[PDB]
Order: sequence, then C-alpha cells, then structure tokens
Amino acid sequence: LYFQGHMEGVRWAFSCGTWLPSRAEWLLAVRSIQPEEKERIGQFVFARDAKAAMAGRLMIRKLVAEKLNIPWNHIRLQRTAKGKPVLAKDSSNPYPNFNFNISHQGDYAVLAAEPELQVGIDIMKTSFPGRGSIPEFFHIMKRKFTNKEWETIRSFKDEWTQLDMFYRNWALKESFIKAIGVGLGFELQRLEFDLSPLNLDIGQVYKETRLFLDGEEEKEWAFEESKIDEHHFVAVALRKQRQFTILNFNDLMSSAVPMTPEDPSFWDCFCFTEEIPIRNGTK
Ligand SMILES: [Br-]
Ligand SMILES: [Br-]
Ligand SMILES: [Br-]
Ligand SMILES: [Br-]
Ligand SMILES: [Br-]
Ligand SMILES: [Br-]
Ligand SMILES: [Br-]
Ligand SMILES: [Br-]
Ligand SMILES: [Br-]
Repeated sequence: LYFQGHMEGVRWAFSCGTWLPSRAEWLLAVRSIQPEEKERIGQFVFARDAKAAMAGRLMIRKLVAEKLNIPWNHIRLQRTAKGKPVLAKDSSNPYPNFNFNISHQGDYAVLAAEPELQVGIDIMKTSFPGRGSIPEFFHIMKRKFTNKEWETIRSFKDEWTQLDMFYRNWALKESFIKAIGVGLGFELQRLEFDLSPLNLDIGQVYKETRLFLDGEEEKEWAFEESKIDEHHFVAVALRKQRQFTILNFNDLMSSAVPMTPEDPSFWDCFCFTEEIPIRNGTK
C-alpha cells in the first residue's frame, strides 16, 4: 500500500557483562535516556547492574526509533504502576498491539518485541548455588514446580544438567508471568511446562515446549527457547525468524541523541565486583 517497511518480531541481546565503555561513552548513554530513568540507574550499587539497566533502556529506544520511526528525542516511555516499561499511547504508532519486554541476568540483557502478539521474555544464567547444595536449592525451590516438572528435572544423572534444566523451567515460567503482567503473587505451581526437546544446541531456537495452566493446555501460547551461550538460557512467551541478534554499544547508539547535559556525578559512583570477594550470593 505505502512505500514502507513493516515491523516483524525482534529478538535482541547485548552482553553488558563484557561491555567496558569509556567514561565518555557511559556518560553519553546516560544523557541519551529519559531523566527519571537516569535517576533509576543512579540508584544501583554495582556497575554491572547499572550497565544492565542502561542496556535495556537503549535497546527499547533503539527498537522504537528504528521500528516505529519515532525520533529518539520524541520517544516517550512510561512505566505501569507495577513498574513495567511501556510506550505512551499518544501514538505516532500504526501498531495498536505493539509491545515489548526485556530481561537481564548474568552477562546479558535481552529484548523481545512484536507488532501484534503479546510477548514476555526472561533470561537466566545457570550457576552453582551461593549457599548450600543443589539438592538443598531444589528443596528451597520445591513449591514452584510440579511433580512432573521435577521428575523431568531430576531425570538426568548429573546434578549440573538438572540445575540447567531447572533454570530453563524457571525461565519459562517467568516469561509467561512477564507476558501477562501478574508479577509477584502468582503461584508458580499453577504453571506446568512440558519441555521439548530435552537438550538444546547453543544459538538455535526451539518452539516445541508447551504450557499447561491449572491443568489445561494453553494452546494459544507458544514458547521460544534459546541458549544464547553455554550458561544463559532465554525463554520468550507469545500469545496470539527467531534467533537472537547480539548487539554492541554502537548498535545501541545508532539512533541515539543526548537529551540531558553531561552529568559527571554518574562517574565513579558505582562499586565493581573486582574489589570484593564473590561469596554467599554473587556478592
Ligand atoms: Br531486527
Ligand atoms: Br529511557
Ligand atoms: Br519491559
Ligand atoms: Br529480568
Ligand atoms: Br516485565
Ligand atoms: Br533468524
Ligand atoms: Br559493546
Ligand atoms: Br543536552
Ligand atoms: Br560490577
């Protein structure tokens, strides 16, 4: 009809864990986001958490700028009372059902967006418990997975593969929870995932896992599963192609423009994990 591209699904990842901006680059990223968002970033204690939060902010603005063609300096993002980032309804937007979601853990921040399908995303890093054993960890987490889920988790011989499968199952549940907006009080026991296939190759995307909610198959929901590296798993939930693209900082800054003057108090104000011994959690 018009001489115009059409938005498709977006699947982006950014390794904030390996991102080492110069001072100028960090302070420019800080200028390029909304003031109240910069304020949130300033609240973080550790550099790695600020970096991850920043990444998510830049990916969203990049998404909106480049896929909805809203000038960067005109993008108006907001948060639900529950805290979820959303695009202002006052549009410049031909996609009513446009939506996005973001997540971060370990070394990665990730974004999923869709023109029409409702979307949720969660990423998790497999790592050995900060305190206690793996069986002790499964016991703490026991109430959140069903009998069939646990049998599948424990079906493997080594506890690492079990821990890996556990994190996968947990990322699936969070992807759904984040898609529907229910948050913290939602009983995970109500979600039962049938994980297929049992083993995932790094980089590839799988779409065979099914969800049963309150004992009935949710046929209107699909789930895309990707191991982005050997230790990070991403689940994207979708209600009615898909490989993640890893971006760098230049990519995040492609449509960026400063919105606030440079603020040097956003330098030297964060802790770094190199100055502490990593213990009991990851801190
Ligand atoms: Br893209
Ligand atoms: Br922002
Ligand atoms: Br979000
Ligand atoms: Br998250
Ligand atoms: Br969310
Ligand atoms: Br692809
Ligand atoms: Br980078
Ligand atoms: Br300015
Ligand atoms: Br850090």
